[PDB]
Amino acid sequence: MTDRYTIHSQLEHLQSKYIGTGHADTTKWEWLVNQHRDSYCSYMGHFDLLNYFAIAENESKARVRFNLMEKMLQPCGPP
Amino acid sequence: NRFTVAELKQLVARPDVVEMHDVTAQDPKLLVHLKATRNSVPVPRHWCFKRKYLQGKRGIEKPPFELPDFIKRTGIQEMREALQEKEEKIDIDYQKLHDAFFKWQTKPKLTIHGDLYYEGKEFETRLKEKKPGDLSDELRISLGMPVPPPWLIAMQRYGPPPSYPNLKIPGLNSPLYGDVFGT
Amino acid sequence: AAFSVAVCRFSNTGEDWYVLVGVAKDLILNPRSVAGGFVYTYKLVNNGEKLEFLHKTPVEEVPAAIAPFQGRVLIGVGKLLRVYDLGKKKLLRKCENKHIANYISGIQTIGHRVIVSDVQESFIWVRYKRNENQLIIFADDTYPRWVTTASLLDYDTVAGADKFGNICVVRLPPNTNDEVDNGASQKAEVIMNYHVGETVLSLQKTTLIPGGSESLVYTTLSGGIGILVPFTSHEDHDFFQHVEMHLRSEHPPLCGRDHLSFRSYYFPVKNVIDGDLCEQFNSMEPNKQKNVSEELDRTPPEVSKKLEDIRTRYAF
Amino acid sequence: DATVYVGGLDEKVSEPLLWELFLQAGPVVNTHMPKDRVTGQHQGYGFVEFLSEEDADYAIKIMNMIKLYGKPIRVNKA
Amino acid sequence: KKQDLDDEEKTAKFIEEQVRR
Amino acid sequence: SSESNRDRRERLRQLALETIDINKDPYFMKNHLGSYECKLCLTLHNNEGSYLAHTQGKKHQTNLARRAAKEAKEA
Amino acid sequence: VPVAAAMCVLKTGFLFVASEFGNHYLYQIAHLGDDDEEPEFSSAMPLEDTFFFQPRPLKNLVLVDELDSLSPILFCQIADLANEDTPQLYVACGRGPRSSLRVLRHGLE
Amino acid sequence: MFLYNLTLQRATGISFAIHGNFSGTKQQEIVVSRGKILELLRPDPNTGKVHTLLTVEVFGVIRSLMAFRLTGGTKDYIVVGSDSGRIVILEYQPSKNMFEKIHQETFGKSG
Amino acid sequence: RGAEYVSAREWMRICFELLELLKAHKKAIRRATVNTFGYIAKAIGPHDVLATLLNNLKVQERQNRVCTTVAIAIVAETCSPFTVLPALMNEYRVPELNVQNGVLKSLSFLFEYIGEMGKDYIYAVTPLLEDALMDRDLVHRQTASAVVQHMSLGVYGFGCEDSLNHLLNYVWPNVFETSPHVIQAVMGALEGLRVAIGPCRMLQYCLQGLFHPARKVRDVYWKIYNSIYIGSQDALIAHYPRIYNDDKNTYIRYELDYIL
Amino acid sequence: ECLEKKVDMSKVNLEVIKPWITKRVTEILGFEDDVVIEFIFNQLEVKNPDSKMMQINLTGFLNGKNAREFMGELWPLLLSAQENIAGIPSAFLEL
Amino acid sequence: IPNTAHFANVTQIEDAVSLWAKLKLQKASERWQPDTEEEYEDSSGNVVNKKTYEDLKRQG
Amino acid sequence: AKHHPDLIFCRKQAGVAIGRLCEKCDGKCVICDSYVRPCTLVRICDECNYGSYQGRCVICGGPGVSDAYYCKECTIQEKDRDGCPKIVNLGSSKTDLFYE
RNA sequence: AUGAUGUCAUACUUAUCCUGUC
Repeated sequence: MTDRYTIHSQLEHLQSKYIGTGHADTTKWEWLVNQHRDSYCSYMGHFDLLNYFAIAENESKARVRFNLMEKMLQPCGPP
Repeated sequence: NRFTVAELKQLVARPDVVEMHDVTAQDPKLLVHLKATRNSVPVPRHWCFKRKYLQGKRGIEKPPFELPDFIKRTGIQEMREALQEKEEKIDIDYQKLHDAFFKWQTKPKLTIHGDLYYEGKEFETRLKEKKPGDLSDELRISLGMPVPPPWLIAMQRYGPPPSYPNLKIPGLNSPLYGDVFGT
Repeated sequence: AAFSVAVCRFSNTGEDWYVLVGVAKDLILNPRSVAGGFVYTYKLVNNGEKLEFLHKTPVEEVPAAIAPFQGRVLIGVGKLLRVYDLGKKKLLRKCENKHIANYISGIQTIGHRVIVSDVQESFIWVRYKRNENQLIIFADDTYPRWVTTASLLDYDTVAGADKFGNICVVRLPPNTNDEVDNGASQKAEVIMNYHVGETVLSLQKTTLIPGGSESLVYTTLSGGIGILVPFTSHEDHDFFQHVEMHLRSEHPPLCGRDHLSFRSYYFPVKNVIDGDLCEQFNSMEPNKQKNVSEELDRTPPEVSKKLEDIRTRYAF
Repeated sequence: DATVYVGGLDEKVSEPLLWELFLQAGPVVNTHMPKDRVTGQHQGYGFVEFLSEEDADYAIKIMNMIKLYGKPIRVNKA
Repeated sequence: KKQDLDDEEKTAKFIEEQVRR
Repeated sequence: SSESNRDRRERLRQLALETIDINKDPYFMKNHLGSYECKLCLTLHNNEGSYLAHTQGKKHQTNLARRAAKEAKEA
Repeated sequence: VPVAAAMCVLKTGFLFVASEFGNHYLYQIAHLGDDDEEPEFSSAMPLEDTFFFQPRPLKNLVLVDELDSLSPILFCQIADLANEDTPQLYVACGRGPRSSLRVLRHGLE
Repeated sequence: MFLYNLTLQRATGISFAIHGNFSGTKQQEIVVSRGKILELLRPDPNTGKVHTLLTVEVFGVIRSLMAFRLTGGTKDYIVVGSDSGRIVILEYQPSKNMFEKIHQETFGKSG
Repeated sequence: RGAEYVSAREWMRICFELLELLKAHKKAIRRATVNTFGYIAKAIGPHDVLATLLNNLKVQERQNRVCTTVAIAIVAETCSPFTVLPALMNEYRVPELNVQNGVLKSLSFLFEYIGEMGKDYIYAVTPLLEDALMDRDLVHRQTASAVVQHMSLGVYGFGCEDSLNHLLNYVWPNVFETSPHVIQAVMGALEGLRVAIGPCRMLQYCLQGLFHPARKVRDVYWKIYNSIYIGSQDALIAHYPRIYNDDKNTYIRYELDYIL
Repeated sequence: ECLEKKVDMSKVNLEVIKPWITKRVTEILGFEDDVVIEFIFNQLEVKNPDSKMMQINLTGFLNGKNAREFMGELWPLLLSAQENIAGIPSAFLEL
Repeated sequence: IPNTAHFANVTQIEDAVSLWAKLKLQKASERWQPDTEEEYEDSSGNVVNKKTYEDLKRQG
Repeated sequence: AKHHPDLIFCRKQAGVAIGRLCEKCDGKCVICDSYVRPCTLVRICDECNYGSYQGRCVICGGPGVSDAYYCKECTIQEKDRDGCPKIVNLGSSKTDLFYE
């Protein structure tokens, strides 16, 4: 099952460990999905923004929170 | 695998911002959408140059320093020049410098957020578009007319200019105060 | 679903006040694009005691702006700003303007110019030519803001709210030419910006008490009422700024956040003094209050009297 | 006619008061007013390229009406 | 400050008068 | 030490100015930071010896023959 | 009960009902909620169909107090519509059926 | 145009509400969480009315409010989660009518 | 401590003796030296002693040179710099380059030590930074950029952002280079400018560079965009523009378009 | 390849896999060692082992051509032991 | 074919015609295409264009 | 930093161990590497301070005497809320100086 | 007339650093 692909390390450099930073070779769909996930996390974190989003719609706060948590993985369809 | 520039310009809604190097990118649609934003700034012109944006001003000799009026009205420059001439102290005042730094403070000429530094940025002193009916002071002085500018007397005879057809200039079809004799 | 309402009189009619209310047909959120709109007219009979439906003029876009302007009614349906007149069968649109960015969310009409507020773009100043019936936008803003409400402070200064919990005040430059024919040439500078932290939807500059001074009273979506009062003296403004700078170091917030970072959430702070942070000097420690008064070269009852004087001058 | 030759000028005039000066009539698209390097001063004669020819023929008609520093300004086709 | 303070007192006067009305 | 080095640098700058005045070099130009810059070679000079050595490599005087032929068509 | 954002059951029969919109409520735990004819759908109770709970009035708690405050960010007109000299704050606030036209006057009841 | 913002009526909408022995006595308090202010309510068991014991503006958007107490303790703490990058543990001090911050450790950036 | 017991003449002699103590191979020597020089700067007052600092043309790059610069800073603190600046700013005129970059450093450390008080002097330094940041030679851009950094941290929150935007214009072209000190300098610069100006303007300069065809531009603008991204990741949400949705993917976030 | 199907060592025996692994190691490495037997014991000690990590550890120890065949023979015997209801491979039913 | 800022790098003449057609003053030219104030309806039928109302005013 | 561009920080999890500074590196900041405006104290990691690794300097790595603090310019730039900046690697510094 | 690689000096920066040891 020779794979010849051992993404281990090189000289203790790069090795991205954060989430949402991005690279120079980042695609447009991956950056759009990361921006949508960051917007969903900011909507879930801010209480006043979540209240202003739930006051407009006819849904409750917990239902909108569960819908935003369920739409985080595949909230715009991975490119 | 790479689309042409005409196909990328026909597909883009704003084709006045597309360049020749944007076809060699990995996603021209996202680059064309990001380049046509509202408050976006373009990249510098040193992306294709080979002078590293600092080797073009070789023979250009400029002045040493242009001090403001708030520093020139304190007398420190003349005292520093006298000290340099004596070496090659003053104790003028202590409250006058505070007054020039606080009360007599002049706001400098800033720039816009999209006003990036060009390569030369000194020989292109462009300013709006001083058109037909609006002139500067001094050139009034060379003209020497006391408070129409007199070739709008001949804009009576020969007719309204082809170049600026929308024209109105005072006294003719435009029924004027200070400098500006036409709009 | 109605979104705008206005009650005024028409120049073609007499002294009969008409109540025009714009409504929409088949609308909900962003996924469901708006279908059509209508504008119902009322008679306001029995001196404003009963309303009679005179006519219901339809519209292609949902109207979200209705305001009287020189005997006519300015109707903003989506991104189309139209000036409609009073008609026997329907509201005859005498003018139209399609220079809006996304959609017209609010409209405040001055005696000479018109200020329309966009949805995601900041409000722009537009001049309406009475000779040719052509509205021309002569000013715009440089920074976009999700405006929710606005109020005209003067002939060239307008203060508008933000959907992100901030408050901004834009003033036109004195060299701006209203008679004209990235987006616009003349830009409007923002003279004041402050993050209130609550969603403001109602602003009104009036006198809360007779005999006092008028202040910028603002409402909030969380059930709060606030007021903004301008400084009358530069020395008093500098004293309040020094008191705020002393209080930001002596009494930090309990939520671990910075006061300047809270005031600079959406836009940077420009000529804004938070009186609620200055009100904690009476509730803080007496030794810290004495140290702040010694740094301000005064007494703690003197600082309390100076804080209460502005409240007695501007509020109830 | 798109270009004109302009004689009899004073060096305090530069490319700017020509810009401003002839666009008073109609816009100068391309300005040329030599800077002499050797003594760093202007002889005072000019060449002007316009948008098209009509601009410049009206320019022949009207144009010889500019007086630079109390003095006469030559404008002819080219 | 002091000179302003003199004025400030007058400023107070207006508000107090307003209250009376 | 440091003052002796400053005096030696001033004496070297004076000797370089005297040599440029004696040889009448029209390409030597002074910078605003205590350096020299060649106008004909269109390059920078780090020290006084660098501008005094730009006479064997990149001889810009031989490239002025085209400008001399453009200024005067006769020899 | 109305739509509450948080509920707090305190000792000695006290139930705090913090409403998400409109005035809040503080119903005191009156009854235990059991020992009644109300059908208590058990987890073991099978259904293939959901226990259609009848909308019976809260007969287990008693609103000891109400904190009907603000949570609107709607509209407000500050004007002297009354005969007095001090202007009143006529602010329409609420959400749906709990909406109300509250005229706010700076005073004391 | 230098302005001075002032609050006339505080925000009455509560985003979170906890209950427990925050005062350290047999009476239970009601720690309500408004938009930009913290509120401590104390309901009267005899009168049936809820009185506002303390009201302090946190100058930030509080997104989480929970109470905790150690084993064998007699007072409940106040954990406050806000928009800042620090976690704050508060302990209302009755002998002063103010919430005393017990510990404050920074975990990330603001916002 | 006492400082009165000794007459001023003795002091100024102490100065002219202290000047060459900056050849020390040890860092603590220079430490105590500079701090003393500040003390006696208090004992006398600014103008003379800062002039005696400006007597040095930074010819000796060994031992402590910039140290004199630090003395210019601390001296500018000990009595208000509100006095001192015009002398310095005038002394940038001198054609000698290394002392020009010297006074640039003096501004850098200067703002680092003054902090808040720069709410005024920003304007004064702004055009000179324009002249310096516009490049005679790389060290100008570097040091001037450091000045922009410390200024940018110092002035934060006081409402001067405009002129900082103007200076950011001239900062912006320097983004590209391989020289380690100027690139890390520029990084610090744009970080301080990030916090002072706010992310929105930054990102509005950093958008187009992300996807540009070239590898260079993407390397860099992605480095920048990361620097902007790690901090203030919470506040970025509003500023991501509208990006249309393609076939397989929906790139519009419709939550923000819910209208009451 | 053959190392993409998820398996589980908890549903299979360990004493019946020692002789086949010993024969494979004697065929690959020529002689009998104690590091390869310990690596084979450590690779099957976890209840959810990793086939790719075991293949990398076998390619690092052996040459790689015989290690790929050893991994393909150990994955199929483990799959036949986990698919059976008893928990034994096909070589243990006959003897 | 008049040139423009987006059509600077155009080489083929076939793409230039489409570029000049799409550049053709964006898509507006509609200031008064409905204002007519028809009083003939006086109920619920005021439908007419600018040129139609101009012809109706010139005719009667 | 300044004194060393090839040095790498630890950036580990923040513990309860307060950081310290040596007598030769007293007053110097860890991130900004400045001498003025101290605003926040330095916290060390749990693995970085254990047994003989406790009471050592973060930057210098020698015998720590006084407690180290972070600069206010690094505090306002949110450069102090990162991991523990313990100097783990030591390259191109104090290596050839031991031979002379 | 830039630019290219190339052996070779020269200035500049890093507040670089001189008691380190089993």
